[PDB]
This record gives sequence, structure tokens and C-alpha cells, in this order.
Amino acid sequence: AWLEGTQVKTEIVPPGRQYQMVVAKGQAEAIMQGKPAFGGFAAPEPIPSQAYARDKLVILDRFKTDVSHVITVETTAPQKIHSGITGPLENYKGGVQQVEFVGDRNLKIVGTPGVLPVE
Amino acid sequence: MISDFERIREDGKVIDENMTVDQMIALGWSPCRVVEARWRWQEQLLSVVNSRGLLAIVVPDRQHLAILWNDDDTGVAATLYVVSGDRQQQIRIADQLLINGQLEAGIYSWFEQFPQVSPSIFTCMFSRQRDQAMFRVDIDASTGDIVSIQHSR
Repeated sequence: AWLEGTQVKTEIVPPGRQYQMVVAKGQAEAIMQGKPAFGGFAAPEPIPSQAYARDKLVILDRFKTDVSHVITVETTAPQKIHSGITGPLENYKGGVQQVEFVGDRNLKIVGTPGVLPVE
Repeated sequence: MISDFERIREDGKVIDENMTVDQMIALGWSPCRVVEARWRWQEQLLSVVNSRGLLAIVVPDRQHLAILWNDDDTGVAATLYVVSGDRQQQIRIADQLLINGQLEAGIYSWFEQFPQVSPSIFTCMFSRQRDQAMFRVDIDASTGDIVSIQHSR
């Protein structure tokens, strides 16, 4: 998932740090139904489109059929992460910052899911 | 068969079957726990109720429900059940799974739908306890048994 020959850091980030997280169809349904249906990966920068989620964040169709929603998550306690650059997989280029949550997922949603434009 | 499947939020708002997330947002709804799933089987209204919250789907065979049942006040701890359409029987689905030769505890977290060769199969996403890695778990509701597990992300 990570860019070869780049450093993947392990960090602890404080509470109140926010990330953008693409969520699949049933995942977003669970979120709307009060479940903490958080995946392991997010992004520190805005996620502008589904095409970006696919090509830049390398969120594979095999894992998330539907990437039409994005949520804001916020850390609720100190949170271990991996931080680094996405690597290419399949015919996707990667090349943007992502974080992976390590261990406990001390997250909460901020607001409601947003819609990702296809392009 | 299962008909008129409705999920009732703690605030009383009713989610109709296949109501989308976007439809909920367009109504000005915030996220809220679902405390009741109700449906018709023949001439009876049947339900399951959990004030701690639950996540319910109708399996595409329209004769089972998969119910992710919250076990405490956090919304995290939960147990997955397959309930018959007539609500007379249910089966607890295993959440200690053999993954790469190791018995792995974990927690079922949410549902997804993928193409299947049988409408009796549904999918529940499983968070492995030791590292929170996600696994797609396909389950045959007609037998109550896990079909397959695949690493997900």
C-alpha cells in the first residue's frame, strides 16, 4: 500500500485531529445507523472525487465497490498511526498522503457522510 | 417471506427498506442508533428490539435476517445473529475465526453486499481483535455457517 523507497512513519497524534475517510455503501449505512464503522485508512487532506479515491488513495474496487461517500473522523484520544505516501497498485498511481490507524481506533464521526462526486 | 421490513431509530424516525444514506441526509437526519427491526411474515408482525442499538439487514433470500446486536453501551461490542423470517429460531455466527492457522477473536462491524451465487449469502465485515485488520466474511444464512473469509482493506 505504501510507496517503495519512502519512509512510513509511526506516529501518535493527539485528540482532536481530523481525517477524511472514504466509506463504502454498507459502511455508510452503518454510520448513519449509529455504528462506529471505521476502516483502517484515512487521509489528512481533502478527498475531492471518487476518481481521486481510486487513483490517488488506491482504494481498490475489490474492497470497496462503492466509494460515493466520505466522512470526517476525529481522534477522541491519543491515536497511533502509520503515515506516508500511497504506492501504486493495479493500474492506479497513488502518490498522496494517507494514514493508517494502528491498534485501537479512537475515532468519532464529525457530522454526516458527504457525497463524493464521481469526477 | 419477509415483507415490510422497517428499522426504527431511537428518535422514532423509520428507515424503509433500501432507503439510501442520501435520502436520509436529504431529510435532515443525523446518525442515530436503530433500536428496533420489524417485519411481516405471513399474518404476523415480528420484531427484535435492543435499546443498545442493532444493525439489521434482510438476507437476499428474503427468509432470514442478519442482526448485529450491540452488547454494551459503546456501540462497538456486538454479536452477529442470523434470525429466521418467522423469528422462531436464530443462530449465533462465530466471531472467533481461523485465519492463517490461528484462532483469531474479533468483532463484526457492518454489512456489505457483493455478487453471490446464492441469495442466501450475506457479508459482514469483521475486525480482527489483535490488529484491527478487516476481513470480509461471507455467511450462508440457509445453514448459519461461514462460507469464506478474505482479507479486506
